[PDB]
Amino acid sequence: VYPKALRDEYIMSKTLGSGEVKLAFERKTCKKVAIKIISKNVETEIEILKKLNHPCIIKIKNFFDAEDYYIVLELMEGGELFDKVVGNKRLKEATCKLYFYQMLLAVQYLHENGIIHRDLKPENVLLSSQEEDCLIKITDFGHSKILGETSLMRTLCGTPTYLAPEVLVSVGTAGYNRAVDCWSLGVILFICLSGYPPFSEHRTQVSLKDQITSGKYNFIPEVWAEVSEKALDLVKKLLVVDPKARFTTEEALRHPWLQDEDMKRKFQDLLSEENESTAKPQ
Amino acid sequence: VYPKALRDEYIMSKTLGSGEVKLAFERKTCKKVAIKIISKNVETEIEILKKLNHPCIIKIKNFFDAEDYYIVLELMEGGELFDKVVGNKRLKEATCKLYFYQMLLAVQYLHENGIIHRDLKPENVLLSSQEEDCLIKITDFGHSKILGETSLMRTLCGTPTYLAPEVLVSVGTAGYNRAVDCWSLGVILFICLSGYPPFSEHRTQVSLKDQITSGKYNFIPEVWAEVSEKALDLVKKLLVVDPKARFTTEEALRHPWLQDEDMKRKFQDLLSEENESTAKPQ
Ligand SMILES: C/C(=N\NC1=NCCN1)c1ccc(NC(=O)Nc2ccc(/C(C)=N/NC3=NCCN3)cc2)cc1
Ligand SMILES: C/C(=N\NC1=NCCN1)c1ccc(NC(=O)Nc2ccc(/C(C)=N/NC3=NCCN3)cc2)cc1
Repeated sequence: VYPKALRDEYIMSKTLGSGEVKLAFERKTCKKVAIKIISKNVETEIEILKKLNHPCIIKIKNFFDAEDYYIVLELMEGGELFDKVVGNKRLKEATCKLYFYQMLLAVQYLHENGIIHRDLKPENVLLSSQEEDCLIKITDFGHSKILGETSLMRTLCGTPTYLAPEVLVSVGTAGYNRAVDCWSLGVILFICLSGYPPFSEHRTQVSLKDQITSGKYNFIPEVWAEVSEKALDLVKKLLVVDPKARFTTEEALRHPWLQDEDMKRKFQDLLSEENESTAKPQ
Repeated sequence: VYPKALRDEYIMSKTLGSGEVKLAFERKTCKKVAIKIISKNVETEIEILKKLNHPCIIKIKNFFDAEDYYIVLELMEGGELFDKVVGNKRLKEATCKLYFYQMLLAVQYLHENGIIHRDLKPENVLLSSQEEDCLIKITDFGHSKILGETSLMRTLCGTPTYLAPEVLVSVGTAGYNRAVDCWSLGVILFICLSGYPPFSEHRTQVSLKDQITSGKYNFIPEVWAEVSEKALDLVKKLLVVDPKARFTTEEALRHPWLQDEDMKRKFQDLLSEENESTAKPQ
């Protein structure tokens, strides 16, 4: 059964997806919520999500630590982005841009606040409505990590008389862990624009691993002919194998493909619609 | 002042070294102890040290979490190994071997139990008496780390469709973090045998960093002429720059230099002397 403290505040309803996500109604307000059930690092995910405040990142409404974990969240009526890209379905380039812009803003906000998501995937991008133009929110912070003062920094404060060479070599590449999120964004954007994954074991002899470490994405010219050169250019700068040369979220946001004032206006318009609100002075 | 709970059990006395280490007497037994004062990860060090049971690893007797941290430990009357190797003083090769054998046993025991020390240095090797033949104990677990289930293992359980190349590349070298302890042991052994450090900014133009990552130790043939070829051979196998080719503690313990039954008998003899005891059946 559901725990009593949850039943106290919420009436539970039908499954929305699957881990498992259920529809519920908050008794106090009679408004719909979603309740993620995680069968029994969740404490950390909760703590991370409670501190973050961004319109493209999902907010926690409540939490119950019972026989399983129950996380109450805002209901995202559009479901998962995954459902929009399966079956080689693909979005209009304009829609890809709106969604990707928001993903970039979200991930930029995470990285500024010392958080790496580490599991960015279409399944973890939720749409706020069934309309094609809508807000997206990033979810599922179960693999996420907090950037802080490292043991490396502490190690490098002394003289390395006794220090191993591999530690000194790792200084070259440290502090670029956040770049794994930009690679994922790149893969997501590729999928959204083309309707197929860049690295896959479908109709090829190269191993998935070897595809990825070489950076050799599967390019099918006629799927891409309809897509703009600027869109593909950005994809190329995100799917760079060297994490230090890979585009950051800031660099992606400055890319020509995202200098689209129509898209940006539509995003601001959707934000205003969402928000309610409170009177202001002057 | 000292905290009341400490004063309750112990009478405090003179400084033994410096962090700071004081002599004290346990009131109950009238026997000497050492009290490490760490001015305000210690919780973890305590938890690690409480679980470990080896004659060459220092034991915690008591702990007080007051305005500073106070860790009560067995008194090691010989002091630090550092004091035996400063001023280009060097130990008899036979004594180096006895001490190094014990360090190896200690570090082997740590690695079998999923602990890496990460700060092995002459300062953290304590001698049990002022006699040249004595027991040693490794101390100071403030930088130590617990090997466990990694985020890498979890990441590799799914299909890496969205996974970044650098993660896949790091699989090649993961799980060799323990090898930094073997490099330190190598540096320690070098110092003990020769009376000088292998990597240093003394009378050279090569940077310390460049000395270490190239593995080019400073070899002065006439300091070493008196040292056996087998001793130096082991040093060479520990100061290997590739962490995967570096000798492990097991490989070091199988090295010809440590197949010395006289040395091993002396170690067992010193162990028996230390222990007291309890009657046994049959
Ligand atoms: C509108 C909709 N579907 N529409 C359709 N379906 C049925 C009938 N109509 C919908 C379907 C699924 C979701 N899922 C969701 O929000 N999921 C979600 C999952 C996980 C998390 C979090 C924070 N997970 N964290 C966690 N996962 C593993 C370990 N950490 C947040 C939201 C939201 C909406
Ligand atoms: C016999 C002796 N000196 N003799 C001589 N001197 C004066 C008069 N005669 C002596 C001197 C110093 C020590 N130190 C010691 O045990 N130190 C010790 C230090 C730290 C720790 C630990 C567990 N530290 N952990 C901690 N350090 C930093 C963060 N974590 C344990 C033992 C022991 C014995």
